[PDB]
Amino acid sequence: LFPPQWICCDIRYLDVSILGKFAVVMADPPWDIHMELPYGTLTDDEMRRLNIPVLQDDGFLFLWVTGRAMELGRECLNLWGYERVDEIIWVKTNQLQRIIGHWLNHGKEHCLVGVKGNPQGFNQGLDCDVIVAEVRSTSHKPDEIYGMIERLSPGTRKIELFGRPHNVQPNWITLGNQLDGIHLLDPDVVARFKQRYPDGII
Amino acid sequence: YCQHFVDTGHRPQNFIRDVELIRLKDELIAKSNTPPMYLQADIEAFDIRELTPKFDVILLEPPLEEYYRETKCWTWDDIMKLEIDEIAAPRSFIFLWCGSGEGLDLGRVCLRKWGYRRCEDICWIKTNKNNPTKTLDPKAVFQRTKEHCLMGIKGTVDIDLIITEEPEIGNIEKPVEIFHIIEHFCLGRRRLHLFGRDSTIRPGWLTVGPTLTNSNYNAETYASYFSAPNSYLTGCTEEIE
Ligand SMILES: CNc1cc(N2CCC3(CC2)CN(c2ccc(CN4CCC(C)(C)CC4)cc2)CC(=O)N3)ncn1
Repeated sequence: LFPPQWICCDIRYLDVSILGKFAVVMADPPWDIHMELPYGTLTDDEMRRLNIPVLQDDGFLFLWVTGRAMELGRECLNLWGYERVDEIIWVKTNQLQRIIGHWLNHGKEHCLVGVKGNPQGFNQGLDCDVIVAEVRSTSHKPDEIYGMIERLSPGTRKIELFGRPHNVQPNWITLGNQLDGIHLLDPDVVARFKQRYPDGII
Repeated sequence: YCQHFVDTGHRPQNFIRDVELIRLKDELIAKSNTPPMYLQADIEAFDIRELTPKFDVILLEPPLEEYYRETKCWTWDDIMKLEIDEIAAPRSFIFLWCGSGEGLDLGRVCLRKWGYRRCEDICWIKTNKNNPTKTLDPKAVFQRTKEHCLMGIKGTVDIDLIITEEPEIGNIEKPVEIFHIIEHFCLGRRRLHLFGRDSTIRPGWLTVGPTLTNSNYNAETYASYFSAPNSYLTGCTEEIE
């Protein structure tokens, strides 16, 4: 079912095995990076424990990182069973195409790319590993990442973890704790959800 | 701009524009810089211990096989065995060129092997304004258009991007901008560039490399530049009179 679908929940406690297998996974986790907290983070062990491995047999994982999560994110990526094969960096500009941890000012954000199994029929090499785009809102990711992913694997099932309302996209299932309820349209998914959650509560 | 690159062959970085005066800092680095010293050495075969005293900054630019994907390469196997910890000051800095493939993981293993924490990921983005494609690594998912230079610290102004146009096929030079970033950090004056070439030799820097055609290195002459009262200068202050 091509149109947007989402699930409000806690990704820690949701049983993601009901969701099926996806050609692409994306996650922009709330890493417990440096001190303080504008939102609710997850501990390193909670990130290690996330049941990412069930979501894919063959395909690609996209994993935003920052600070020490560049190392941590590589550990989860490896533990969950992926090989890191690319790394996308987003160069943050303004509307006039000029450039906008403590040793160096940070002009970019990194997104690790991992592979699991042997994906086949993907248009590898279409885009390049750099993204240039205006910073729309703080803590948001650039919409271009969706276009790059669609061109790489057109028409396939994709799932985003730790999304927010603006992230909902056709061909995607968005999981996040700030979404409005449970909006699901794919029959096979609706079935397994009702089976696992007959009273509708994770 | 990612759709545009899919359309026209112009990498998104082609369209970045603009790519007070810290000119006083540039002059204080210049006055403080030691004479350029250089030594040709087969670093494979060379005891990295004869390189004394211990170094405040190390710039490490080993020749990766991927730099010749069009034209002695070093594997990450060979690099990881260099005894970098033996010649680093107890508080010191490394900048390691990692390319864009396995190096971004293996280079982090090296930094941890020699005792550093990664503090900065400096990214060299290459525009292709003068030739709007690339033959990809088998594992590659996207076209690779950047290289990473990892910065590590051990012990207790600028941006993390360098934008130049992609060099001519089989030109392996890294942007000279890397040296400005390092110098502007004022990390100390004992600076070593391993696998430099004749073309990278530079004031305030000791260059060691297999392809150097001349050497002038003398450990006692080198040590004299840092004997008291100059042992602790940042490289950014006035000379002691
Ligand atoms: C407790 N378990 C949860 C939690 C949860 N969510 C829902 C969505 C969520 C986090 C909690 C996103 N978040 C956030 C903020 C910043 C970053 C860092 N990133 C910013 C974008 C980038 C620069 C491109 C790359 C770096 C990542 C995530 C803020 C927010 O409010 N919500 N959903 C289900 N279970």
